Amino acid sequence: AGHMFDVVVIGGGISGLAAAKLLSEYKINVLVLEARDRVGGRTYTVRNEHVKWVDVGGAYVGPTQNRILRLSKELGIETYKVNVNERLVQYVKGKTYPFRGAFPPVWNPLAYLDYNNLWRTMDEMGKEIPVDAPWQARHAQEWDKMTMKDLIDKICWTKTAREFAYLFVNINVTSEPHEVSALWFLWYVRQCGGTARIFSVTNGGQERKFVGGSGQVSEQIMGLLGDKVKLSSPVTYIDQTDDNIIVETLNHEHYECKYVISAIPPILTAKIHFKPELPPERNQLIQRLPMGAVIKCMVYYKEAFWKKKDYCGCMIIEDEEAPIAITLDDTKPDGSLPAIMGFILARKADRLAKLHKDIRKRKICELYAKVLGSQEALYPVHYEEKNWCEEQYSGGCYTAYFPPGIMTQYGRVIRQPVGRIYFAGTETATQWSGYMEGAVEAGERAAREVLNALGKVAKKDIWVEEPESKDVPAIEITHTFLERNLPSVPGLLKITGVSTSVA
Amino acid sequence: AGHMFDVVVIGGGISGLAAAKLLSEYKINVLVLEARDRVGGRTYTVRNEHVKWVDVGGAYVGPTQNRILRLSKELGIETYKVNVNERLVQYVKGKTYPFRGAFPPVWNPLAYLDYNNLWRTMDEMGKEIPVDAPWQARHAQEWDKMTMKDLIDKICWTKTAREFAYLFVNINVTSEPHEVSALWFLWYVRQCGGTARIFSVTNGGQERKFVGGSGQVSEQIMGLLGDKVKLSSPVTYIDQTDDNIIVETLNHEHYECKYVISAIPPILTAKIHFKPELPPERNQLIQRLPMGAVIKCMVYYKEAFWKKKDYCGCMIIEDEEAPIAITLDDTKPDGSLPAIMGFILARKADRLAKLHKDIRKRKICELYAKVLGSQEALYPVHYEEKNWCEEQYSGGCYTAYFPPGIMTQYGRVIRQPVGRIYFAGTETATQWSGYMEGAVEAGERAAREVLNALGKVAKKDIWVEEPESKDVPAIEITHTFLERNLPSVPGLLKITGVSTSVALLCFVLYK
Ligand SMILES: *[C]C1=C([C])[C]=C2C(=[C]1)N([C][C]([O])[C]([O])[C]([O])[C]OP([O])(=O)OP([O])(=O)O[C][C]1O[C](N3[C]=NC4=C3N=[C]N=C4[N])[C]([O])[C]1[O])C1=NC(=O)[N]C(=O)C1=N2C#C[C]N([C])[C][C][C]OC1=[C][C]=C(Cl)[C]=C1Cl
Ligand SMILES: *[C]C1=C([C])[C]=C2C(=[C]1)N([C][C]([O])[C]([O])[C]([O])[C]OP([O])(=O)OP([O])(=O)O[C][C]1O[C](N3[C]=NC4=C3N=[C]N=C4[N])[C]([O])[C]1[O])C1=NC(=O)[N]C(=O)C1=N2C#C[C]N([C])[C][C][C]OC1=[C][C]=C(Cl)[C]=C1Cl
Repeated sequence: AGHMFDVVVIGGGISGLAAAKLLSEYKINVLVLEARDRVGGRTYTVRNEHVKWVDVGGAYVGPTQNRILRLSKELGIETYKVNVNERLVQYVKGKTYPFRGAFPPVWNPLAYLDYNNLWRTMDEMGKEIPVDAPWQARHAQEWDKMTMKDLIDKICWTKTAREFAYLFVNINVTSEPHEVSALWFLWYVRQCGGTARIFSVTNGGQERKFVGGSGQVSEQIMGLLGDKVKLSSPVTYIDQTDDNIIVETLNHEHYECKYVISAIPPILTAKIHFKPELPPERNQLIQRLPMGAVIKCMVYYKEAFWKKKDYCGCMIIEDEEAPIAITLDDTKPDGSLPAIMGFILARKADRLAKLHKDIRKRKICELYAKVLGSQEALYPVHYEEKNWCEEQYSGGCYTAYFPPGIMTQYGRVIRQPVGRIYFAGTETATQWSGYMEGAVEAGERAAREVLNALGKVAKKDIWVEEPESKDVPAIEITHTFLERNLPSVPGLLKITGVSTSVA
Repeated sequence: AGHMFDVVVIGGGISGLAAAKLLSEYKINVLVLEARDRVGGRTYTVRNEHVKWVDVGGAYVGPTQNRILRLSKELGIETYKVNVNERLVQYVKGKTYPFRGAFPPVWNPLAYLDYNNLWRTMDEMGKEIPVDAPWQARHAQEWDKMTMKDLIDKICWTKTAREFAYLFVNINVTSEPHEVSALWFLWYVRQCGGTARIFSVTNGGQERKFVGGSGQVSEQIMGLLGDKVKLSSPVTYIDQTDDNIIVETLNHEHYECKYVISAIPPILTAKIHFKPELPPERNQLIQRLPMGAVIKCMVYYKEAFWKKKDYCGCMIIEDEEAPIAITLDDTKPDGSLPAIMGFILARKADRLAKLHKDIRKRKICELYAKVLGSQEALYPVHYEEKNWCEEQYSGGCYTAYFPPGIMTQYGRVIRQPVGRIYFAGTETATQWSGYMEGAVEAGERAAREVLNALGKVAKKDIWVEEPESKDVPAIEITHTFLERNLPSVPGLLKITGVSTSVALLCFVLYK
């Protein structure tokens, strides 16, 4: 039944459990309330005979995501490289264009320069931002007033390199470039390791998945806690005016504790009614950090027909109409159950959600067909999907995004405690915020904060550096001499003394 | 005790009660749950001996706000004109500049053109937007991707007319021009009756207040319901999968009903846990409609010293440092308790809130001093303030604002019902959304929707036009011939660029 504990953790997510774990290891009586009838939250592994196991939520891990990898291993969970042996393909206006490498290739000289200048510039601006304190950047104020679009259109002279920029935004933040803050975005990418890493599959965060499903990490870490993790128990009230903190749920349950760690998305923090009304700053901020929109879709075929054309599941579709933006081969390691994973992002997310499951499915197939070639794409065996906009206790999926003007006003708070209530959740991470590893950073960070508050941990050993995973080495990023110096579209015209004319 | 009712209304605000009222008048067993220990919500009249009565929240009403005026009167509440007999003043870079009229005057020719072009253009674009469906406008998609700043900087050539535009945004939406959607804003202003009305005091929505406090409207309409309005009962759960809708609060209470009307701010809708998880669209939208930031501040003096200089309380301060943006004479009708009402908006809101009450107060006085003149401004008798960012069950104050890209994606839902749950709240109004009158539009609209769902009201008589208040006539808006035609800064260059070809082409051929 409902009793008294030392620390009560709201959130059965990775970040939640991570904290719960660490806390138990310090022999602390911690309780963990989860609202869903399951655990893992934004990470969710669906199991049925048609697919065995599938990460319908969080799934990919990579090179610098040491924190998650470590915890993953400790829990006895394996990683498996994502298939990229074949060719990648870019679908632009006309048709499909095979290619190999990080980003697709651009052959128009001007575009090429603009395109390159883009990525390079975004990273240049990024270096100027404090990973742990975006709002502290030099040009911090000027930038946060600018929409990622504004910025993109201010540095892209090629309609090509520009639309591409947009997509990049869609793919990494599940939102439109005009919906988010340039300042924030620049940070998000930087906080992950620059454009290169955040996008690469061969050496990026999309390098590999978990054998058995990323979901397992939460499931596992729950078994180690067992008794101390109440499911279907949505926290709904936190009263911390007394010597003991009160915490009642929606099950009508009641629990008291000495400290609280919130391991749920900032925006969802509002599902809770706080006794001493939270401070303006927080109160105000908790209503400005929206969850992006995405529908993860896996289409299963009886055979990886794309391999027959030296094409790996990966496709980068740039075409208004098309439902999916990017895709990947989600076939199993043992070649079992070939399938293709694709994403429906931002604007498209809501648009396609207006259709019937079947129709949507079709649309997707019809697409994969044209992009690839063989109509073998029109005859799927099974189809699994997940629209995270529906989820009440998640809001959306690739974390929350900061809109224009918010980062530089109420941002300084995300991780700041509100008297005995500490904050976790990947949204408060510093490295890979938004990703699973990001969740861990926080889950633990918050945990240690509370431990320090109990005298068990020094104010120093609260923020701990992670040992580079020897199983997934952090191969440095090769930055070509050309890339480092090739002029920008404007740069080329300033070299060719071209600005004194009427084009 | 917690029983069964026909309709349960979440929200003891004006829009809430309005609905509750209308529903009772149709002999419907309706219940109204309010989270605060009081009623009126964003409208709140503070009472103490030092000020008798003061609207520390919503307060002004005007010419086209017929809905609120009507309900106000019916409840036996009077209105009193806002003082503007004296001179208004604009505080710019240098010092104070007296003036009379709607907007302050701009004397630099170019500025004047740009400045004028501004307002006119905002209204032109507005006319193109469907009051009841912003997202339906022609250039709807192009605009909603553009920040009100983006737009302002794209049509203002004068650093002057531009900074002014910003302020206008701050004052009307309690947010920064770069935080909100140009599309949305343009609508907000249009939905109120264009720039002219939304800002004017002499014939605008700031024409007059309620004698006794706007708060009274809710308080009153509560007495008519009495028993059927539970205070300190924050709704926390809504289960509507059964034949009867379940609704539990935070008091541990439980109520069942046939229909629900949500009369609370969109963003605050999330304080509730819904049984059948709301649809993506709504779910998604409910996390994108933030409440602006403002701190209403009244400073009381023993004498309206500003009247001694032919200055009425009104001041329009344009200067980064200065705490208050705009002010008004908040003295009482009978000259009793002279005082000045000022606002601390957007960025400034949070900044000043970091100070100690006393310090803030000082800063404000020090300002009023310089702006006006006499140091009599440094010796206040009493000071009352309210920072609405603090409020848990309100979020902020001049309603919610739509950020870039949201209106054209999830906007189409604000008023749309989610199975037996209908939506009220001023944020869903069509006329004066954000204002008290706006609240009423909705409160009733939603009410009728539910009545119609009960067969008591036709699908037609659901959206009812309001009879123009004969006590506060809707005087039309005079649009000068000059204003209607004077060229824009670009326009003047386009015209001159041709006066040049004409003068030099005519003369040269001659010699
Ligand atoms: C959704 C999603 C998707 C779809 C995908 C993905 C994701 C997502 N991710 C992310 C993750 O998942 C996250 O971050 C995590 O999970 C987080 O965690 P946390 O922090 O812990 O949180 P959560 O989970 O949310 O949880 C919470 C919890 O709690 C609860 N609650 C609430 N409220 C409440 C509660 N309880 C009580 N009470 C109350 N009130 C809930 O319910 C829960 O449980 C990810 N991540 C990572 O790491 N990875 C991955 O993979 C992922 N995924 C993704 C990504 C993507 N990216 C970005 C992009 C991609 C790209 O791709 C590419 C590239 C290149 C080329 Cl060429 C191609 C392609 Cl395709
Ligand atoms: C805050 C604010 C202020 C400060 C001011 C003002 C305002 C405000 N306003 C607004 C109003 O107030 C509003 O809109 C209303 O009130 C709304 O209503 P409704 O819709 O009903 O809502 P509410 O109230 O919020 O309520 C809700 C309720 O519910 C509850 N809850 C929540 N949640 C929950 C609950 N319960 C249970 N459960 C749950 N969950 C709450 O608590 C509540 O109770 C206004 N309006 C009008 O009409 N008027 C006025 O006056 C106002 N005010 C303002 C305005 C301003 N404007 C815009 C601008 C100004 C300008 O000025 C000038 C001009 C010219 C010259 Cl030369 C100078 C100057 Cl200074």
